[PDB]
Amino acid sequence: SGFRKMAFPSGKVEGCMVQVTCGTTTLNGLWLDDVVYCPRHVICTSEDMLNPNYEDLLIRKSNHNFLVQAGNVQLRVIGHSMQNCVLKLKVDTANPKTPKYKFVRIQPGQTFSVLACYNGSPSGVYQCAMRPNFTIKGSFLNGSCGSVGFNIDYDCVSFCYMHHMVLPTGVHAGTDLEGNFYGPFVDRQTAQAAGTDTTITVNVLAWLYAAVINGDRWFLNRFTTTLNDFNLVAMKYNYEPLTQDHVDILGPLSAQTGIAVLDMCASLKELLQNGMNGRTILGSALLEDEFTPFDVVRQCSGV
Amino acid sequence: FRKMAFPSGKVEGCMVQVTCGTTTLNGLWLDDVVYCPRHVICTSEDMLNPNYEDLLIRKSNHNFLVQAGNVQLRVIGHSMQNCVLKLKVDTANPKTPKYKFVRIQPGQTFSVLACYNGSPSGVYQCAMRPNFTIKGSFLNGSCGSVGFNIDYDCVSFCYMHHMVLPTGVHAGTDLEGNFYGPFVDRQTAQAAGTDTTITVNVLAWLYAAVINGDRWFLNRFTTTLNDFNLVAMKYNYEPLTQDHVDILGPLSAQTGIAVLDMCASLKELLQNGMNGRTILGSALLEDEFTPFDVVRQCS
Ligand SMILES: *[C@@](O)(CO)[C@H](C[C@@H]1CCNC1=O)NC(=O)[C@H](CC(C)C)NC(=O)c1cc2c(OC)cccc2[nH]1
Ligand SMILES: *[C@@](O)(CO)[C@H](C[C@@H]1CCNC1=O)NC(=O)[C@H](CC(C)C)NC(=O)c1cc2c(OC)cccc2[nH]1
Repeated sequence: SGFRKMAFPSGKVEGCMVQVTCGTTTLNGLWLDDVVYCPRHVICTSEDMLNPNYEDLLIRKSNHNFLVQAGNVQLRVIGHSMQNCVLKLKVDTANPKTPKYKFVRIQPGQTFSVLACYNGSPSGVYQCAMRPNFTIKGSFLNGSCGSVGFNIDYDCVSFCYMHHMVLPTGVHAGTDLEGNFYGPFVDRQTAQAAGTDTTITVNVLAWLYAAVINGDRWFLNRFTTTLNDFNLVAMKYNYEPLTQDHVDILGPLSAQTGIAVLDMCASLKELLQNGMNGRTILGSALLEDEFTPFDVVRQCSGV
Repeated sequence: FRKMAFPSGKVEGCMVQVTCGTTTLNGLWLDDVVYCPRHVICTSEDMLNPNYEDLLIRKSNHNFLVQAGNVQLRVIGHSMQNCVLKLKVDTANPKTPKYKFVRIQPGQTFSVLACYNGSPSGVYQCAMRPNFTIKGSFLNGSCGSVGFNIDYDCVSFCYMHHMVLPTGVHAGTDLEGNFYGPFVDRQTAQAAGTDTTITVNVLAWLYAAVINGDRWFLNRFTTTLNDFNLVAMKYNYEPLTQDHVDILGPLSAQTGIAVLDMCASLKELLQNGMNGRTILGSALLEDEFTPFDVVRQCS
């Protein structure tokens, strides 16, 4: 019963957050085994960040230039390398609370939990989606760099995001844990625009099914649509196309509710053309697109 | 603005499962006591119309299975406190945080750590409604999940889950076992009173809008607290208390907008509507962010 934007429990990640400081620059790092991972622009001064030659700036640093604090303990750095936009500090102590983990690069439209941290201290946890334009609508303040995004399956933490940048529009950009940005962004102190921000259609459909499972059907209709005719209307409204894989992925929700996927497409088509007429769905006045089909299935299966 | 939960790790380290017969739910292990909903002692048929004092008389310490994961914690004492059971166990939890038990007011927010079989599953922010329900997300097996706030290093537990209502909202107790609202722990359909909008939180939201430069709704008027409360009630808004006025103090100081001037602005929004305008990008006035949440997300 109910449907809420839900994050994974954050404790396995909290036990890995540390504080990294180089010069007057401080941000968060992720301590796994005997390595601390953090945004490489920590090595930068304020003047460097405008056009940093990172390889040039890094070679001029020594292991002792990096102060890593874990709680009240300082960890001694005994090596350091760079992998794209991520710095890897070898420390002489393995983190005893390292969980089972993997690094993965998430696909646009997928969700993950963010543990927002400041000065190496966890501050809040929330769910995000990787948008089609590879930005995320995060909540991050000064000092949040190095905060990470993750999913958990059984006991294994899959890290997928590390935070680097806020755009002029107030959305956020970052990298995977191999240091590659999501999107066309660069770790330099410049104002950057993203590509056009399309709506994650398969997710909107999942959330409509969640609304039905929770007792709201006001937006359904007796009509159907073909997949192509739906996509024509969806693209007109800057929605992503729905693929046959999306249709299949929605199967379990369609089975649970008895609403054919293309019948829900016809409902969404009507909502796009007519608007919501001051009504709300699951408490929202907008069509929500940051819950995946699996997000809905795991909260609403059996209800 | 977004709902943000507290990091959940300090609470995760306290979740256990408690079973009596085939009835299983979650409990909270702090020091050498495990707290859980007292209906764990019920068979399914017992929960239709339970006499808990009589049911408990028939239970002894050795009838309670407490597990941290798969590891059993031997129960060495038990007692009932309102609608919660307290099981003394022979092991003090080494992960016990600094904590307190608090009873919150409508409008206050908290994080819920939803758990199943003693295993944390998800975390999300909830607000206590004026009708003493929360809009949670809870499946079978979720009872005994807790809600909490974290202040510095101290976990303040405020909620333990017991009930879903026919409308699909949730009800529960504080950690002394006293329900929020008129609800009882019985297998029966129970109705919550009509709900109202949480005025103090809408005001916090309007302050948040002003902080971010969105201030078209500020008007030239003020009001008294009494006159405002009487108007607000005709729009299904809660009356403000003195505590509400006080907790708006910091946002009022930050923006320079007196609390009663902002109340007069809200009154105009209620009486005249939004005129197809938005506030913080929304035609809806948000009532699930407290003044603390607004400060916590702006700094
Ligand atoms: C990190 O904490 C820095 O360590 C920080 C996080 C942002 C602070 C405010 N909210 C955030 O998410 N990131 C930055 O400060 C980055 C630093 C880069 C990677 C060197 N820069 C930006 O976020 C950035 C710079 C500019 C800009 O310039 C000029 C103009 C407009 C936006 C903008 N963002
Ligand atoms: C706990 O897991 C029980 O241990 C369970 C939580 C609900 C299950 C599905 N989602 C939940 O939030 N709580 C219950 O099952 C309670 C048990 C009481 C305390 C003895 N029962 C209800 O919440 C319940 C019973 C009825 C009902 O009956 C008749 C009719 C309508 C609603 C309703 N809710």
